[PDB]
This record gives sequence, C-alpha cells and structure tokens, in this order.
Amino acid sequence: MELVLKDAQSALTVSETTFGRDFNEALVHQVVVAYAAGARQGTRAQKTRAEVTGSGKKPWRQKGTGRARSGSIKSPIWRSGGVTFAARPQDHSQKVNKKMYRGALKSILSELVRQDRLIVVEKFSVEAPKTKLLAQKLKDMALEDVLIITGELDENLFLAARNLHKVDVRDATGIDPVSLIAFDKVVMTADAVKQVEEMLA
Amino acid sequence: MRLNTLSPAEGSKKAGKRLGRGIGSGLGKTGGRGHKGQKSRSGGGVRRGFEGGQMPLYRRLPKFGFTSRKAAITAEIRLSDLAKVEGGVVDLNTLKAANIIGIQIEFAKVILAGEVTTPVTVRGLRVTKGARAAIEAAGGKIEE
Amino acid sequence: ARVKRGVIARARHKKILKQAKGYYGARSRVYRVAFQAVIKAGQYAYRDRRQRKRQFRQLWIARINAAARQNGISYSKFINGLKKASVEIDRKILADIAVFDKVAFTALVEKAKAALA
Amino acid sequence: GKPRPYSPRPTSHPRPIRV
Amino acid sequence: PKIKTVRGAAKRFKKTGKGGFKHKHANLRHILTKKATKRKRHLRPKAMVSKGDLGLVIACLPYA
RNA sequence: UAGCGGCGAGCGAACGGGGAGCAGCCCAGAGCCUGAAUCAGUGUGUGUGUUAGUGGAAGCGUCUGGAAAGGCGCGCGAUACAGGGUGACAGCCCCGUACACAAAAAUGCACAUGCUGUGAGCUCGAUGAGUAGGGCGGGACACGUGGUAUCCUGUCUGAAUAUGGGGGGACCAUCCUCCAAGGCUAAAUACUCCUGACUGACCGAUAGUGAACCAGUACCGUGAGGGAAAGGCGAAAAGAACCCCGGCGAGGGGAGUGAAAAAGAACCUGAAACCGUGUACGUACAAGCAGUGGGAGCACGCUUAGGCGUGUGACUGCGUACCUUUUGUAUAAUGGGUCAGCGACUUAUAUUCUGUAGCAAGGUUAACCGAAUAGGGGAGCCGAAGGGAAACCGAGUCUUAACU
Ligand SMILES: *[C@H]1O[C@H](CO)[C@H](O)[C@H](O)[C@H]1NC(C)=O
Ligand SMILES: [Mg+2]
Ligand SMILES: [Mg+2]
Ligand SMILES: [Mg+2]
Ligand SMILES: [Mg+2]
Ligand SMILES: [Mg+2]
Ligand SMILES: [Mg+2]
Ligand SMILES: [Mg+2]
Ligand SMILES: [Mg+2]
Ligand SMILES: [Mg+2]
Ligand SMILES: [Mg+2]
Ligand SMILES: [Mg+2]
Ligand SMILES: [Mg+2]
Ligand SMILES: [Mg+2]
Ligand SMILES: [Mg+2]
Ligand SMILES: [Mg+2]
Ligand SMILES: [Mg+2]
Ligand SMILES: [Mg+2]
Ligand SMILES: [Mg+2]
Ligand SMILES: [Mg+2]
Ligand SMILES: [Mg+2]
Ligand SMILES: [Mg+2]
Ligand SMILES: [Mg+2]
Ligand SMILES: [Mg+2]
Ligand SMILES: [Mg+2]
Ligand SMILES: [Mg+2]
Ligand SMILES: [Mg+2]
Ligand SMILES: [Mg+2]
Ligand SMILES: [Mg+2]
Ligand SMILES: [Mg+2]
Ligand SMILES: [Mg+2]
Ligand SMILES: [Mg+2]
Ligand SMILES: [Mg+2]
Ligand SMILES: [Mg+2]
Ligand SMILES: [Mg+2]
Ligand SMILES: [Mg+2]
Ligand SMILES: [Mg+2]
Ligand SMILES: [Mg+2]
Ligand SMILES: [Mg+2]
Ligand SMILES: [Mg+2]
Ligand SMILES: [Mg+2]
Repeated sequence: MELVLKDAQSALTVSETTFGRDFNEALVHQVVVAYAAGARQGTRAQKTRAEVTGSGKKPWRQKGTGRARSGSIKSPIWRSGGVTFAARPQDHSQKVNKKMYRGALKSILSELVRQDRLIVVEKFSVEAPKTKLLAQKLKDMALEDVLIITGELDENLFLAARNLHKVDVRDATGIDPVSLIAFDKVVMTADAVKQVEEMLA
Repeated sequence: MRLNTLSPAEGSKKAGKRLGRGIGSGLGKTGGRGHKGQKSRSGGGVRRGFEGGQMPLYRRLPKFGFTSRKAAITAEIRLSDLAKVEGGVVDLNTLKAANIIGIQIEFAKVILAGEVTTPVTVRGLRVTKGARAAIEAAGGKIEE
Repeated sequence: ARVKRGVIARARHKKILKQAKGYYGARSRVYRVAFQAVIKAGQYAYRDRRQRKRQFRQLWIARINAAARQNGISYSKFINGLKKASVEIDRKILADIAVFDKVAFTALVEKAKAALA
Repeated sequence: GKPRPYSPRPTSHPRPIRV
Repeated sequence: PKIKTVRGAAKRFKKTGKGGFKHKHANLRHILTKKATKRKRHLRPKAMVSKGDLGLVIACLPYA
C-alpha cells in the first residue's frame, strides 16, 4: 500500500497493518472516551452532614412537641443541611490497554487515508516565525482547519501556528486519538510517517 | 469519522439501576428491597457465613492440615518453558532470568505439559517419568 | 452537575392542572387534589367506555319493546321472529327505525309474526 | 416553615390513666 | 479496601480442580468408642461441599 | 498470604523484589606535625530572583436597532484569537495579551574573595555496667502467654567486657553474621492559618462558606456556647421640573426622562397557592369522593347557512379520595391545610457474574521515569495441572499391605 504526495508528486511506502486495516468504531470509541475522561480535573466537593458548620445539638426533644423528630440541624432533609451523598474530588482517568490504544490509532489513521483527510508532504516549514506566512501557505495548499505532524518540532512553525485556532502543530510522539479525528485534515511530513509506523508497528 | 459520529458497540453500555424514581421504572418505593426486616434497612444485612444463629458451616466442620513453607519455595515447570530460556541449559537461575519461576523458588520440577521439540540440558531439577521420556526423546540430557 | 427541578416540575403540575379544568374547588387549583381527580376521571372513563355499550343497547331494547308492543307483539317474541325470518338488522338500527320510520318497523313486525305463525 | 417548638408548659388537665 | 478472608473458613475448606471445595467430615474428633468402625471409616476421607452450602463458602473465601 | 484470634467478631506481618532519594561522621585521648580539610557568623564584589513599573500590532463603509461589538461588503495585525470591559456577540474602541525592557533603596538564593572562630592528616592506644542477662508485674512487637523468640521497664537482682559479647522466633550444638549499654547528620516524606498566578463535564442566592449584603453581625443564653434572614432599576440617574386631588400627609393622576416607567427605587423576569373586578352559562323541591357515560337548553365564534369548534351543564346510568400498612381499609387505622423550592440506593476500593472491546496460551503492567493521556518500566498479578494434611508424586494423585 503506497501513499502519494502533492508537493513533490512521489510515492511513500507504509505498512498495510497501520494504514490499510478496517475501522473498529467500538475500539476507537472506548479510546476517544478514555482520552476525554483523562482530560477531566475532577476538582469539586460538597459538605456531608458531618462537614456543614453547626452544633450536634438535637434541635428539640424527641417526643411531645408535635413536630417531626429532628436529630441534627445538618440533616440533608433540612434547608442549609448536608448533601446526602456529598461529592469528593475524583480521578476520572480510565486504563487503556497499550494494544487497544495502538489499535485505535491504527484504525483512525487508516480512516484518515480512505476519507482522503491525511495529506503526505516531503517537507513542511516557513521562512520566519510569522503567522501571515503559514496562513498564506495554508490558503495555497487549500485547507483551513488542519493538524500538522513534523519530525523535529521547528520553533518557527510552532510560533507561526500558535495564534491560528483552527491550526495545530505537534511531533509524531505527540499525536493523540481525539486530535486525529477533531481536525478536518492531517498534514504529516515524510519523516513523521517513518516515526509513526516505528511507534505503532 | 467525527467526534459526533462515534457510537459504542451494541450492548457495551447498559443503563445502571436507579431505585426509588416512581412506579413506571419498576424499582419504585421499596427499590427492590421488599417490605421491612433487616435486609430492607440502610446498612442492613447479616455478615458472611451467618445462618441465623445455627452453628455456621465454617465452624461445625473441623479444621485440618498445616501450611508447608517448602511448598511456597517449590515450583512446577511445564515443557513449553524449556524453549523460553536463553542459552539451552535449564539451570535454577536461567528459569529466573526468563521469568518462568519466582525469585524465592529454591526447588523446581519439570512435568509433562506442552510439547518440547529442541535439545535441552536440564540441570539441578527434579523431572517426572513423562518429562525424562519427552526431553531425552527430543534429544535432551538430564543430571542431578 | 447540579440539576434544578423548577422548569420540569412546573410543566408536569400544569399538565395535570389543565386536565382538571371544570372540577370543583381544590380539584381544579391544587395539584395534590387535581392529580387524584384526573386519575379517577381516567378510571371512570375506562370503565364507562364499556358501560356506554351496555347503556345504549339497554336504551335500544327499551324502544324496540315499546314500538313492537304498539304493533301488538313483545320484544322477546319480536327478536325471535326476526331470527326465524333470518333478519340480521341490529338493535341500534331497529331502535332508530322504530322512532323515524314507524311504517318500516310495522313491516319488520309483520315479517316477525309471519316467521312465528 | 414552622417555628422552633416550645419547651414543656403547664398543663390544665391530667392525662386520663387507663389501666 | 481488599476483601478479608474469613480465616476460620480458610482453615476448613480447600478449593478443588473444578472449583468445588473439599472439607473434613464432622463427628470424628472424640466420642469414638461408641461409634461403629464402619461409620468412622466413612468419616475419614474428605468430602465435597454441597450445592446449598457453596454460596456460603464462596462468600467466606473470595481469594480461594 | 504467614500468622494471631471467646481460632469468634475481627486483627494482620515479614523475608524478598521494583522504585523515589542517597552521605556519611564525631566523642569516650595522648603525642608528633601544625592550624593545612570543612561546615558557621562576618563584611565586600559578581551575576541571577523578589518588593514599584515601561513600550506593546492591526477597521472602515453600509443595514437593523435606543445603542452595534450583530447582518452584509471590502481590508488589516497575529511570537498578541488568554481574559476582562465598552449602550446586543469586538483579534484591529479600551484595559490587556505575546514579546521586549526596568530598580535609587531594601532583601532572598547561588558563586567569588578577605577577616574571625572551628580544627584536618599520620602513628599508637582506647572501645559506653547498676548495663546485657535473669526473677516478679505490666506494656510493645500482626503475634491475646501460647511451645514464644525479640523490644521497653515499675520492682528485686546482676555478668563477660574482644582469649569477650548480641542475634539468627522455645531450647541445645554447629556455622554464619553483627558489636548494645555515648552522640550528630542533608535528600526522597507530612502539612497550608497565609501570598501570587492559573485551572475546573464544581455551586449560582433554600445552591455555594454560617456569611455574595457592614456575619460570627442581628438575635438567643448567667455562661461555655448557639446563631439567622437579607443579592439584581437603567446603557447612563437621565432617580420623575412643573401642575392637580390630599392633612404644606400617605397614596395617586397628569407632565417630563428613557428603547421600555405594566424598568419609579415596596424597582429584571415575575410562576403557584391565595384574594378580587368584569362577562357567559348554571344554580333557591334538592341528598353523598363531586367525577364519568349519556344529554337538553343557552351564549359565543366560524371557513357550507350549515354543520362543526369553544364555554356552560338542566336531567339521567354508574360511582365510598390518595398514601401507608395489612389476611383484609370508604374505613371511624397511619400521613398530608395549600403552593413553590429542597428532600432518600451514593462514593472509594476489593471481589464475583453478565455484556462488550482488545490481545490470546498467553493476557496485563504497579510505583516510578517521561513536559509527554505517548513511550519506557513486566517488580508483580492471573492463566496454561492436578492430587495429597504434608514430604512428595505428577496427567495423574491420594487412600491402603494392595486395590477388582
Ligand atoms: C398537666 O399534665 C402534666 C403531664 O404532662 C402533669 O400531669 C400535670 O400535673 C398536669 N396538670 C394538671 C393541672 O392536671
Ligand atoms: Mg450547604
Ligand atoms: Mg503507560
Ligand atoms: Mg414489581
Ligand atoms: Mg414501608
Ligand atoms: Mg413482614
Ligand atoms: Mg425481606
Ligand atoms: Mg443509619
Ligand atoms: Mg518475575
Ligand atoms: Mg447549574
Ligand atoms: Mg386556575
Ligand atoms: Mg412545608
Ligand atoms: Mg483426633
Ligand atoms: Mg495595544
Ligand atoms: Mg456594521
Ligand atoms: Mg440587552
Ligand atoms: Mg560497644
Ligand atoms: Mg532487662
Ligand atoms: Mg527472657
Ligand atoms: Mg537482648
Ligand atoms: Mg536467641
Ligand atoms: Mg533458629
Ligand atoms: Mg446561603
Ligand atoms: Mg432567584
Ligand atoms: Mg447578652
Ligand atoms: Mg407625591
Ligand atoms: Mg437587562
Ligand atoms: Mg418586577
Ligand atoms: Mg397570578
Ligand atoms: Mg329549581
Ligand atoms: Mg316535594
Ligand atoms: Mg347536600
Ligand atoms: Mg350512585
Ligand atoms: Mg389487623
Ligand atoms: Mg371496600
Ligand atoms: Mg371501619
Ligand atoms: Mg382516614
Ligand atoms: Mg368521616
Ligand atoms: Mg402504626
Ligand atoms: Mg393529620
Ligand atoms: Mg499444583
């Protein structure tokens, strides 16, 4: 299975097991959901009846008053009372099997090929760290929303794509499943494809 | 393939029980606990093995046996693990190098489990009447 | 993720209050009382879709009995007559013709007597 | 809502004793 | 936290190959003279835990 | 897990392995040589932080509107599209932001260099006694006195002190290993009253702190102590000149302001219970869960001049609320005056079963490393073999002298 380039008009060889396997939606879903869950901060709490500020004094005597029996002004039944099942800070992170993560990326990268969303180029850089230069290069290569993976994280290209919200620039080791789906197009350098293959196998 | 076109596999995500949310749900009111008694109560239920006061099974039956400390430092080696070792010679350190038995194991035994089909030198290991007949057959050697 | 119940709770109570329009006192104003009244209105409605079929047949038979006796025959014998004459015109239509076409009913009664005699 | 209930106050009549 | 084994149960039940549990018979501790040899002989070998009892045993021995 | 355990309820190691971090020294002493290593103050220079700050890009026309940041058109900046504000939603209006700069003065840290104290190195010697150990009583060790090692000591005792002594889980021998009865020592670890920045599938005024508000206040209590309620006019006060009724009132009606005053300060929205005014229909010979099925008449509105839609409902069939609890409730058993808001199967970690996904005789890593949701890390865990109390044997094994 041979990928084709647009800038140089050449052929780049790739593994059939990495860029030419069927889309395992169920597997990709689990990894995407796991990634979103990994992004959660999980920083919150409410006060149980134990934590709400006030005395343990029984508001009124058990019997004789003619009112519902009360034990604590902190009862969750009461206004200003505890939350019955007060939240604690949680870790929402999920375990993703190494093989289930790699198999998910393989499924995603394979879809990007068939949907013609993966563009392969020999070299992708700009002259100086100027957003105007990259912006111009993207309205020449004919894409607005795009994810750029490059071999060495060139400082100029990184800075030049920082103020463009629809454009993101990363290395081959910094690819994530969500970013390979979220972005309309993915523009990978020749070196990147020779780093991704070796990382997935 | 978009973030709003990904579905989980059919039946992979079953909706959890929500007790005490009305008649329609079928878990209304009592929330599947029934009427009254210890088991309907918050934190209600008897401990494991409790039979209602009747001398429980793990008490009316006698204790037996003792735990062997020697058993804990004795391991069994199958035949398929004789190929996994790096060298060809199956000593009581090469089995630890290749992670077949534990670091604390002082006694190992080769038994008839799997098919060994390579010449193997088993040294300082007890070997079964089927193992000595399977290793030697493939072209192996044994010494105490 | 805290959920306020106000908007949904309001919608549910209003839906019941709307079905309780025309009911007396608390039954058209007070949710607790209106809910019971709408359920009971429903129970009766379900019961009376069956009773309606009983009450209307009861009414048809009463009228056929009347218009047959004016022609000089009981209901019991008139229907027996029609069945022997192989007349399959149902009581709803008999009752309707007994009121609106007394000449046609007399014709049915004549066929009744003929089947008996 | 409801106000905090009163502590016991003098009672006019003894509860009848049934025994 | 980890479930705790009912240690008394662990001293009286061993898990077999197919998942059942072997146990020692009761009535062979003392008062042996009045008991027939046949009865005592049949009480010597280990027996399997019955179907009705398995649930109770498995609860007590989560790491069996 | 091994153990401990009215062997109950429960309690619960260690060895060893993987990591973070890593550092060793001094006195119990005399002499030689000299103050030579190094930690501490002490000023003095050097950088680099902190405590004020400085500069900081780029937009106009038109349409709707009270107002434009919105729509539409055509431009421009971007190492700056973090965020906030501005009469509705602004990269280019404002404050910022990226980025680049800044200290008279004080102070932190890290190097450099004088001063003061401190004493290295080498040779020879020394090697912590009411102590170890013991008896009695307790306590601590996962270990409840048990067969119970080991540690601590209230009480009574009491060694050997290197040719010696401690430990190796009763105890003895052998062997191995260590040197008590003197002391010092960074890092990895714990915590946040408090300070700055930043973040949230955290709350949004009965929530979130008790407290968004002059709240630990009002108020309660002799006192310790307890402890509320209460947020929002508008873009801008432009917060209503003046006139009129009224008590030189309250309150209101005009006028004027505003996009809006049914935004008028008792102010965004303005639900429900609850209370009224108006209109239509019913209702003063009529018995009960108040509805429901049938149904006349009247009023109103229509898109056949006609049926149909709406409101009412004479008369009539049927008909004893709801919840709870019960063998069974119209029950004269329980609970609810009504409305609105809140109010009850959760969370963590283990374990088992089901579904689903991956991989498959393999599967998977934990801590941790890594800026890395990657990658590394396979320490471990589960499985591929069982039988036996166990030694042990092993597709068998146990039982038994041996099994048909
Ligand atoms: C009132 O009742 C109380 C009990 O609650 C005492 O019995 C008291 O004595 C009573 N007083 C009278 C006057 O009967
Ligand atoms: Mg609260
Ligand atoms: Mg990992
Ligand atoms: Mg049910
Ligand atoms: Mg109940
Ligand atoms: Mg009961
Ligand atoms: Mg029950
Ligand atoms: Mg409780
Ligand atoms: Mg290992
Ligand atoms: Mg909310
Ligand atoms: Mg109403
Ligand atoms: Mg109330
Ligand atoms: Mg015995
Ligand atoms: Mg500026
Ligand atoms: Mg405009
Ligand atoms: Mg507005
Ligand atoms: Mg010493
Ligand atoms: Mg002592
Ligand atoms: Mg002793
Ligand atoms: Mg000692
Ligand atoms: Mg000893
Ligand atoms: Mg020993
Ligand atoms: Mg509050
Ligand atoms: Mg509000
Ligand atoms: Mg006071
Ligand atoms: Mg006035
Ligand atoms: Mg507003
Ligand atoms: Mg208002
Ligand atoms: Mg109202
Ligand atoms: Mg009348
Ligand atoms: Mg009368
Ligand atoms: Mg009456
Ligand atoms: Mg009736
Ligand atoms: Mg009863
Ligand atoms: Mg009844
Ligand atoms: Mg009764
Ligand atoms: Mg009642
Ligand atoms: Mg009554
Ligand atoms: Mg009761
Ligand atoms: Mg009551
Ligand atoms: Mg085994």
